[PDB]
Amino acid sequence: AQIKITLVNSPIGRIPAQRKTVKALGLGKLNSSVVKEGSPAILGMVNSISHLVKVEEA
RNA sequence: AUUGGAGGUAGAGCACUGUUUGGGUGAGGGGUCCGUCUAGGAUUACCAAUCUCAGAUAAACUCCGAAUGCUAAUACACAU
Repeated sequence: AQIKITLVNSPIGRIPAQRKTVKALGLGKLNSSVVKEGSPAILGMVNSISHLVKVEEA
């Protein structure tokens, strides 16, 4: 499963344990779809951070 | 993200320290009279000496015991 990564919310107004995670995925402005790394357990990014990104199978 | 530990916090029940509701349990301590060789046997009365059974009760209760988080290694992702 190879998944690209989207956005639904600005990072303003959340935990820095969300800020640095979005930073770790490295998107910058919104919905710059980082077409990368659908390997699991950094699916913990897409699932711990699941309030934020549509799972888009790249 | 997984594994590894650690912490007793919240919660709870009471396992101890505290407080406490009943019910049972009882010397005794104050009410007949026999009665001050003579003490008493007493009547019931408040607690009934504990303990027993349910009922709780808490920051300085904890036989327990989280979820969270913190840390170690590993994994993957990055760039510090």
